[PDB]
Amino acid sequence: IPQTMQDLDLQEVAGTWYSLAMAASDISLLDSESAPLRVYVEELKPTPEGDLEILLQKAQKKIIAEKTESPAEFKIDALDENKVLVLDTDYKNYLLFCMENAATPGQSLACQALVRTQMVDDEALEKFDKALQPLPMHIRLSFNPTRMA
Amino acid sequence: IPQTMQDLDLQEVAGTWYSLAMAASDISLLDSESAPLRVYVEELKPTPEGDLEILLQKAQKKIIAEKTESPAEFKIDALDENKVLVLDTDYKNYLLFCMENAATPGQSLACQALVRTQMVDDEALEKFDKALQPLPMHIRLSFNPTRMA
Repeated sequence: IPQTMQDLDLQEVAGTWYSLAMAASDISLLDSESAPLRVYVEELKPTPEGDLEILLQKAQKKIIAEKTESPAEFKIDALDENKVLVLDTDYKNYLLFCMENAATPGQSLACQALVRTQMVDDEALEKFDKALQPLPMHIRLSFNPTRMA
Repeated sequence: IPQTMQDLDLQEVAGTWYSLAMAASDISLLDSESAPLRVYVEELKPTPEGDLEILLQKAQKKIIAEKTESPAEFKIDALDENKVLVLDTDYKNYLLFCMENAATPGQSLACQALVRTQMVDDEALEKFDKALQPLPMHIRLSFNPTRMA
């Protein structure tokens, strides 16, 4: 399991994001545009309470991630996953997160690199690959954010 | 455009191989088991003349790669590709190659890491990623060689 960010300022992740890259432990989770975890993030909507709404494109999808005692871990109930982990962000340019089913990570771990603009950002990708370096990924995809936007 | 091995001893690549990892410039080339370049190498069969027969599983497939003046470049007429390039090998453990359509690389470049045993070999994977590092890949897959075998 990836380590989560210390000192996440949750309200600062608000607004528009684009999915630049995705990676997963199981090829089947990401392998076509209709694969279960091929979801493209369009907005992060933190709530006054400290929870995190995630709006996605597949068709639109709305996932609410409920806060926990760890500022960077959230609970969900969607996509056959139950946890969202924020690995790292600088709020203004890139954000890295993963989703897993905490009771079966090896069939469920899927991570993304999100960016604030429709540009490919090679530094965000380097940070994404370093984050994934010890994780057991079998598919990694990178996108031109323009296409889905 | 990846560079090819100097001093390829072609006859030494003969015999059984397994596809450990695949990567491609276009996601669609590799994205399902029925993707055009999702082909699993089972044997490399060099010919007396210096050409290179490649046996693959999708269903079996036989590709004959014809020699050129470059010992590590071959010509093919299959999978909508026309060139096979041997990037690096040590004959006894791992081999890296790419196929491309020399007239449209960005839509066709697909590379693999092959291994001699049904084991995951993390060093062959590191060499494969290093070979890929400046190439424009958008999908990378890695396999347990046991499965297809």
